[PDB]
Amino acid sequence: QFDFRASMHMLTSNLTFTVYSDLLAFVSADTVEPINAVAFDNMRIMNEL
Amino acid sequence: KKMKSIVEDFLKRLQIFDVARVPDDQMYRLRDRLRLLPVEIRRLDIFNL
Repeated sequence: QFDFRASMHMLTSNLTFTVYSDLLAFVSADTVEPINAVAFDNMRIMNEL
Repeated sequence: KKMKSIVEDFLKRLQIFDVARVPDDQMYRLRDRLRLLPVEIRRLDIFNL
């Protein structure tokens, strides 16, 4: 049978938040001009020019 | 600076050749052999001014 004291509780949570997926939309991304691009040795690739 | 157009005009004014069927390698290979030559005395003294 229904006991009131054994069947009443006090629940706790947060007030508000927001969940963000797609974390990489907060990243601004630019690129050096492709004639000035270098490899790992800090020496330019396509030395043919 | 890309030096194809310097050596391309080199072969236009030597009137014998047809430049439209010369590929790109021979223009950048003619470069690397023409770079080892010393500059003559009249065009070099202009540059030092």
